[PDB]
Amino acid sequence: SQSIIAYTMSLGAENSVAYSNNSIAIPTNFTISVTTEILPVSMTKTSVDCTMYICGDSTECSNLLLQYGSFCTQLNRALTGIAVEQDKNTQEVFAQVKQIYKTPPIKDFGGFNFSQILPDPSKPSKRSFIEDLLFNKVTLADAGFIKQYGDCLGDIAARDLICAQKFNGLTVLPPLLTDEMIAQYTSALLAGTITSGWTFGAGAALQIPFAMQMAYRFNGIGVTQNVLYENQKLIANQFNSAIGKIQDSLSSTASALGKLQDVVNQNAQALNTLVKQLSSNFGAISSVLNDILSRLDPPEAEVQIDRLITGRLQSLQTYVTQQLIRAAEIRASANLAATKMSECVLGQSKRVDFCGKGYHLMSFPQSAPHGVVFLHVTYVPAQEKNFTTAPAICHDGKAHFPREGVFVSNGTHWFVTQRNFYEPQIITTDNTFVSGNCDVVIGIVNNTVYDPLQPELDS
Amino acid sequence: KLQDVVNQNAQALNTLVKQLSSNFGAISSVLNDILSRLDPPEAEVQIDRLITGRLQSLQTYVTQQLIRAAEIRASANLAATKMSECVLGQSKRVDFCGKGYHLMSFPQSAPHGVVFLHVTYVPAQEKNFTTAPAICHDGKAHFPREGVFVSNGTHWFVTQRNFYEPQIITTDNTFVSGNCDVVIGIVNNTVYDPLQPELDS
Amino acid sequence: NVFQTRAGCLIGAEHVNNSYECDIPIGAGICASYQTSQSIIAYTMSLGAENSVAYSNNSIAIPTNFTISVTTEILPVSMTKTSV
Ligand SMILES: *[C@@H]1O[C@H](CO)[C@@H](O[C@@H]2O[C@H](CO)[C@@H](O)[C@H](O)[C@H]2NC(C)=O)[C@H](O)[C@H]1NC(C)=O
Ligand SMILES: *[C@@H]1O[C@H](CO)[C@@H](O[C@@H]2O[C@H](CO)[C@@H](O)[C@H](O)[C@H]2NC(C)=O)[C@H](O)[C@H]1NC(C)=O
Ligand SMILES: *[C@@H]1O[C@H](CO)[C@@H](O[C@@H]2O[C@H](CO)[C@@H](O)[C@H](O)[C@H]2NC(C)=O)[C@H](O)[C@H]1NC(C)=O
Ligand SMILES: *[C@@H]1O[C@H](CO)[C@@H](O[C@@H]2O[C@H](CO)[C@@H](O)[C@H](O)[C@H]2NC(C)=O)[C@H](O)[C@H]1NC(C)=O
Ligand SMILES: *[C@@H]1O[C@H](CO)[C@@H](O[C@@H]2O[C@H](CO)[C@@H](O)[C@H](O)[C@H]2NC(C)=O)[C@H](O)[C@H]1NC(C)=O
Ligand SMILES: *[C@@H]1O[C@H](CO)[C@@H](O[C@@H]2O[C@H](CO)[C@@H](O)[C@H](O)[C@H]2NC(C)=O)[C@H](O)[C@H]1NC(C)=O
Ligand SMILES: *[C@@H]1O[C@H](CO)[C@@H](O)[C@H](O)[C@H]1NC(C)=O
Ligand SMILES: *[C@@H]1O[C@H](CO)[C@@H](O)[C@H](O)[C@H]1NC(C)=O
Ligand SMILES: *[C@@H]1O[C@H](CO)[C@@H](O)[C@H](O)[C@H]1NC(C)=O
Ligand SMILES: *[C@@H]1O[C@H](CO)[C@@H](O)[C@H](O)[C@H]1NC(C)=O
Ligand SMILES: *[C@@H]1O[C@H](CO)[C@@H](O)[C@H](O)[C@H]1NC(C)=O
Repeated sequence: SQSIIAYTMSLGAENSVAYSNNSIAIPTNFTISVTTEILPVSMTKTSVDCTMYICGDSTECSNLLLQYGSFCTQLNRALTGIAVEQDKNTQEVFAQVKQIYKTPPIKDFGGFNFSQILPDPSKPSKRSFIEDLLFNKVTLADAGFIKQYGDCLGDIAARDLICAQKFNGLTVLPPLLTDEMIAQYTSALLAGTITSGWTFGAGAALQIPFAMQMAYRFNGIGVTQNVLYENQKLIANQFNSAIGKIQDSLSSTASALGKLQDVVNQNAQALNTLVKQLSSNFGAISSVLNDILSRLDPPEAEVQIDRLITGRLQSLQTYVTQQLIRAAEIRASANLAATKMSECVLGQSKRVDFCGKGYHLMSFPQSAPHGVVFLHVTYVPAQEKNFTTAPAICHDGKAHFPREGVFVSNGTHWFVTQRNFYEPQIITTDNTFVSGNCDVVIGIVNNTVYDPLQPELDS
Repeated sequence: KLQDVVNQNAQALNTLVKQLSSNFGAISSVLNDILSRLDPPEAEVQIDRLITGRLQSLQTYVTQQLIRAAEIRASANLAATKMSECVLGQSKRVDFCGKGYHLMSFPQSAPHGVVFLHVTYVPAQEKNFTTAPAICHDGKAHFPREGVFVSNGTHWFVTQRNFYEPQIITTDNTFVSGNCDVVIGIVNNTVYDPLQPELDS
Repeated sequence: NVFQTRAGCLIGAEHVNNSYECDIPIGAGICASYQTSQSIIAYTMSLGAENSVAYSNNSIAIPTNFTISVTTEILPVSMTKTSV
């Protein structure tokens, strides 16, 4: 009884924010959420042989293609320009630092578990458990870029894509940086983020306790660092559970990496299509170059072969154009990944939703096939409560404004607390500064401002 | 990087001139050789092969330029962003102006581009310092308003993170939050009170 | 002088254990250079000098001195305007 249904697309659950001049909502509790953002860095490096692709194993045809001249050279000049920048895209993202950092053998992070994001020497290539998942959820070509001629010759796999591309002159150039090395760049960038904080991107790596690192990344998002060490046991548990949810997200759902799988698919589809382009007749009597040479004289073959050359060359010009446009898209995502490597992983991004939803703390790079996966640690307010608020306070007749934080009331007494976490404090002259009077500020209320020096005068 | 902009633009124009020596399947690449030999009926067959190739050559060049212009525009939008956020302002973005904490940037005109001179704050000489998250004076945890807690092996000092300027730990430097039964790694240290000597008078 | 790399069989380059900065990029983590009796050498690309950060709960490194570094970043703005 299942059928196709047609519905108006929902915009999401509608939420009505209750708004009033005297109301504010401050989170009393929060959650540490690790969000997975996945960006393509590099794309498949392809070197096409345009003498081989157009004229297969043919002297008569190749002599005709040489009349076309620079066409074969200018296509490879653009494909090489891609192959160079794809190694440059990977160079700009994964290596921002000259030094390779490693975590010390003794691990005390303050409860934070990083064994999932840290490399595992047990594997043949040193990689994190997540980078092992990232490599297993993206299907690539055969292991290694060396495919023997006898492997294709001795056994012909029925409809084998990679051999057929190579016998047509389509070669996949290996990236300059192996996945084993990329895992060691992400390891160096992660080991510096863990041990040295954000200081390793602006200079020499300066070790700081990861607790103090968390404390000073709360000062960046506007949360007083005292919130950390009170919740440190919880913040480490909320974080370690969030990393544990990255496993269940990657392992169960294999479509999270589809952005990077699309990079492999489009590169394979474009090469596979380029092989299918050879079955087109181009207006010639046959698409086969050997059928024309075995039938028509060179005068009658040149007419037919030049139709094949023009089409097979335009097919390469189409492919190279598809690659240059796609390489500009991958480079834009690589420049974005290189920006999210610097400003997000290496530093702490003040940019809202640049590292994803929530106030960002630090990001963890993870090597993925033809790309990078940033694990973004974000500060998300969890439990909130409405609180009667006021812009200022009238004590002696002078308006008091918070140096940091807001004025809130629980219905009886007015308290001062920071915006992004609820930590009610007695309103004092150290918390609030004196500006102007009470005849101006709109919504101002009357409240006693405690003076820490007042009890000292009682003695 | 800017020489490549001049080279690729010159190479693409120079290649486009070399594109004219291609026969395109026609008997000759020269347009005057065909007109001086074949009748218009036999020339149109040969010339249309040259036109189709020379036009596809321009369509190839224009495509190379549109793709390259989109790359230069992306670098120009990046340069216009580094002109505003870096030169005109002070970039909080890490390694957006280059390595080091950025102060100001100096634009310099270069051929077909711009050269930003980025003034960055780079920590030079560093020293290990025994640190603690908080301090126990009367039994209430003290946290720095700005900076860190450090020790030279005897006395605990408070100083900012990005430069070493040790200061006596005081109630003006540190704020009172919570107690000492929670914070992990907290130590015991006396927090000086600037008001305390005023009560001695 | 025949050597096997991860990118493929490499003939004419000598295998050198010393990992240096990448000079002529090859692929599959291999780079080449022309050095010393001078011949082409084939070496595994070095990732940079390995630095081990000493890390502990009770340790921090604060710079006592600093340097003002002016770095030169060079970006293309405009390209040659061509009217064909
Ligand atoms: C981080 O979490 C992992 C996974 O829970 C911990 O590794 C486990 O260690 C226990 C023994 O303590 C083993 O019984 C499990 O089989 C291990 N699991 C895996 C997948 O390796 C690791 O010890 C934790 N690290 C810290 C510092 O807490
Ligand atoms: C704030 O929320 C966190 C959960 O995000 C609470 O921590 C959980 O508390 C429940 C009930 O005690 C436990 O069963 C969970 O195991 C805790 N999880 C973690 C990560 O520790 C925390 O107690 C809440 N705090 C307040 C003050 O409400
Ligand atoms: C709102 O907060 C104020 C201040 O914490 C509460 O007033 C205090 O109530 C406790 C008893 O629960 C007394 O011991 C304190 O002495 C009171 N304040 C002072 C300064 O003496 C008030 O009860 C709270 N109201 C609500 C509805 O929670
Ligand atoms: C806060 O206190 C001020 C001062 O007592 C209040 O302003 C007075 O309001 C009354 C009654 O209308 C007048 O007779 C006075 O002339 C006002 N005095 C001043 C100094 O302005 C103000 O109304 C109080 N606000 C609240 C919300 O209690
Ligand atoms: C660490 O710093 C403290 C404080 O500066 C040093 O203690 C002082 O030592 C000087 C002599 O060098 C005395 O005149 C001061 O009176 C001491 N402090 C106070 C508050 O009296 C301590 O010697 C330093 N330790 C090291 C190893 O450098
Ligand atoms: C800092 O001072 C506190 C308080 O004197 C110390 O805590 C005491 O530890 C002793 C010895 O085990 C106990 O008998 C007390 O019950 C503790 N008192 C309190 C108030 O907790 C603490 O050990 C000191 N820390 C350091 C590093 O010296
Ligand atoms: C502000 O809030 C008060 C209640 O506290 C309400 O009576 C008033 O209408 C609101 N608007 C103005 C004008 O302040
Ligand atoms: C705050 O007021 C709004 C008014 O709609 C209400 O929905 C909300 O539940 C209140 N606060 C909480 C935390 O319930
Ligand atoms: C700090 O300790 C590390 C431990 O390896 C040491 O290498 C370093 O030299 C020490 N500090 C300085 C400035 O020497
Ligand atoms: C280089 O490494 C190989 C393999 O371990 C070894 O056989 C050779 O002796 C080494 N040469 C040098 C110069 O150490
Ligand atoms: C913290 O540092 C102390 C030395 O100051 C060390 O004994 C302890 O093992 C470290 N780890 C913990 C659990 O604090």
